[PDB]
Amino acid sequence: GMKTIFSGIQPSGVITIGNYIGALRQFVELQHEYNCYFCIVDQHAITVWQDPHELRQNIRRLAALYLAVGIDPTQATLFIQSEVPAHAQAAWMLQCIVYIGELERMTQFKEKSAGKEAVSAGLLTYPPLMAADILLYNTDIVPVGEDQKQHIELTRDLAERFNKRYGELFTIPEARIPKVGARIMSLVDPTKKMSKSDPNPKAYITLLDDAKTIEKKIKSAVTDSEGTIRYDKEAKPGISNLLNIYSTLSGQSIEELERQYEGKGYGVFKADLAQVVIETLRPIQERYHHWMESEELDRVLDEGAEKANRVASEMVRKMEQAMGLGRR
Amino acid sequence: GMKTIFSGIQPSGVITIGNYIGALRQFVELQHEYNCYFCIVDQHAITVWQDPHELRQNIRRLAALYLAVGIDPTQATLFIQSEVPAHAQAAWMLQCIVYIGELERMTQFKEKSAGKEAVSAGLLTYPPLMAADILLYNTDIVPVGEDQKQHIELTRDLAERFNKRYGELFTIPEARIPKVGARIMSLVDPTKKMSKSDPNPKAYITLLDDAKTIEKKIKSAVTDSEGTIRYDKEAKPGISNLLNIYSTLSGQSIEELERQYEGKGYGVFKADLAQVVIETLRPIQERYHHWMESEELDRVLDEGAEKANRVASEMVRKMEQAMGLGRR
Ligand SMILES: Nc1ncnc2c1ncn2[C@@H]1O[C@H](COP(=O)(O)OP(=O)(O)OP(=O)(O)O)[C@@H](O)[C@H]1O
Ligand SMILES: Nc1ncnc2c1ncn2[C@@H]1O[C@H](COP(=O)(O)OP(=O)(O)OP(=O)(O)O)[C@@H](O)[C@H]1O
Ligand SMILES: CNC1=NC(=O)[C@H]([C@H](C)c2c[nH]c3ccccc23)O1
Ligand SMILES: CNC1=NC(=O)[C@H]([C@H](C)c2c[nH]c3ccccc23)O1
Ligand SMILES: [Mg+2]
Ligand SMILES: [Mg+2]
Repeated sequence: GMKTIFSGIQPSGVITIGNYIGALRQFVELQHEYNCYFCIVDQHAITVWQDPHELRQNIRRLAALYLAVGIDPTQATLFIQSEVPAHAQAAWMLQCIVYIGELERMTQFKEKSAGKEAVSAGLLTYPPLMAADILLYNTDIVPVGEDQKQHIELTRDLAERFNKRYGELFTIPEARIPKVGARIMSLVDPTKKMSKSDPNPKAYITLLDDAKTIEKKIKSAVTDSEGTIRYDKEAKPGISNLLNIYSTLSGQSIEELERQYEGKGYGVFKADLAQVVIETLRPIQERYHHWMESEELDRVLDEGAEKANRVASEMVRKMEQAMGLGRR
Repeated sequence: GMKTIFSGIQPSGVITIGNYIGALRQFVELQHEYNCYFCIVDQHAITVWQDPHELRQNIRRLAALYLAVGIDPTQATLFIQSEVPAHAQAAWMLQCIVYIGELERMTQFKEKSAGKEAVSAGLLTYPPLMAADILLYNTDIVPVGEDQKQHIELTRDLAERFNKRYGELFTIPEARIPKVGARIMSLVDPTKKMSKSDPNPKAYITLLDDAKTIEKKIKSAVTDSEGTIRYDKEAKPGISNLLNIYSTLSGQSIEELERQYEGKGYGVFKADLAQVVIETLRPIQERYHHWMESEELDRVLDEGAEKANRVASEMVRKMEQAMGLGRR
């Protein structure tokens, strides 16, 4: 049969052009060639503080945006993580498989915890939850951005450990990281990736930003003083990132854009890029407002959770049977 | 209405006279005065390696022993933890509430991990699972042995944190630790508690040990060379522990036993204690074999899980609503 895809996005804010370019844009292509599960992973979002009203709102917005960008609910399964208890069940079992040392050495943990104050346990232990998200659906392929590469590697290790300790049950999944746009950088700090939970809203463009806002954010994007538009990731990380965004959203190659802007300044380059982004987001936002106004949004998520529960609950039964939990 | 009790025992082996004296014996009394939930916590057991066949077997044996000691399934709710998904769901939410530092400072973790080799994450993170076990049922009272005192204190902290961060939802539970027998000591190392997962079977007496075996284990119990039977926890921890077991199982006070064995040796004292233990276990074992032979054991657990799911799933809904997970 068809190979299986699973991917998740946190409702920790409104998704960014980084999320779009790095992941969501490819979901829309993949849905026709694979058995696809695309998840709103709200249990991942609460690994740090979320205002309850904002979280509820962002869950619905993410669902609407999934559909607005062109995911077809008849070709892919769209659902909310917490509405499928199997994810928490399998997460616990995999927490008993993973070693503490493996979690502590994770790059993303050591980064998000540096400055600690106090760190929730969830921030340390979300990787086995992610592994459960993937392994529950006998997933073959996991489309993600570059920053999730190590997490997929851990998932593969956990799957193999379980398989050899108890018996062959899990498919060993493989990451699919796009050749371009797998790490869109922050607009205000071109050495960090763009993150939808950045405390500085200028760092990112959300798919729901209006024209004025996008113009402002691109205008204030950090650049060098050299005044020349060419790609150089080491010497010109800001302009390089903007070129990468321009390129993947316009269809023009970086090399083509360099020529188009030969003898031109950053001012006109930024003004142009803003409009490219705006025109890209325009049809997305129109369809988004449609979904936010309808009961059909809830019906899609209802049906998706129904489907996901049937598949995931069966895998939980098999996992329990392998470990000896519960009863025959 | 009636106040609510919750307590759990791991199917990590066959329960001991330590488990009996410290917890299970009091369950049988409490069931008539309170709304009681008594749980076979198999998700706790897998925080360390369990052979799947042994685990399945120990789950059933624990259920049978719960009933054999006199727990009435019409007066208390008896169920298996993994058959109620709400425990894993609530555990994850509480993992996002607890801080890593709080888990690392737990005495039981620092002890069970010293020697580390490799430590499962579950061994670090089972306290929030325990907190979920308790808080899901609006529990007022938690009957446990001394070693779980710090865990109940953490549970109270987590409940308060949730209540003040989101809104009053949880009852703040209170530990009930018996005045006598809250920490029965190992037979081979009187400075450690008796534990059903001890690698040395001589350390404990299980409720299923036969007469020959009990005689052997009591005979080899570590004692001093002083040859006098009197209670002195510091100077005579072995004989003191044996006196404590003799006392709580026979009904005689320690002071009475000291007199009864004045001018007597450890040999006759140990031979007598063995028979006291044997006669205590005799009716328990008879009823145990009855339950292991019947389909009614499964029917009891079916009904218990049904009841527990109704109560716990509703609390999960309230927790999710408070945190903003899922949908309205
Ligand atoms: N700058 C980026 N470029 C490309 N892909 C990204 C970027 N940031 C995140 N992603 C991808 O989008 C996905 C969803 O991740 P996530 O929901 O964590 O978004 P995020 O922006 O990192 O939010 P948060 O700041 O809350 O971590 C993952 O597949 C991840 O690889
Ligand atoms: N020596 C003991 N004396 C009194 N109570 C005990 C003793 N050991 C455990 N308990 C109690 O019995 C309970 C069930 O605990 P648990 O299932 O962890 O048993 P355990 O013997 O500690 O097993 P393990 O060795 O797997 O930890 C708890 O309420 C605990 O306080
Ligand atoms: C904080 N949790 C988290 N950050 C991430 O980037 C991952 C993502 C969002 C994720 C969770 N489950 C997944 C399954 C497949 C692909 C990505 C994810 O989780
Ligand atoms: C390793 N897990 C663990 N050890 C313990 O002693 C506790 C006990 C068994 C426990 C788990 N949930 C509970 C709820 C109420 C009373 C005791 C427990 O858990
Ligand atoms: Mg992220
Ligand atoms: Mg214990």
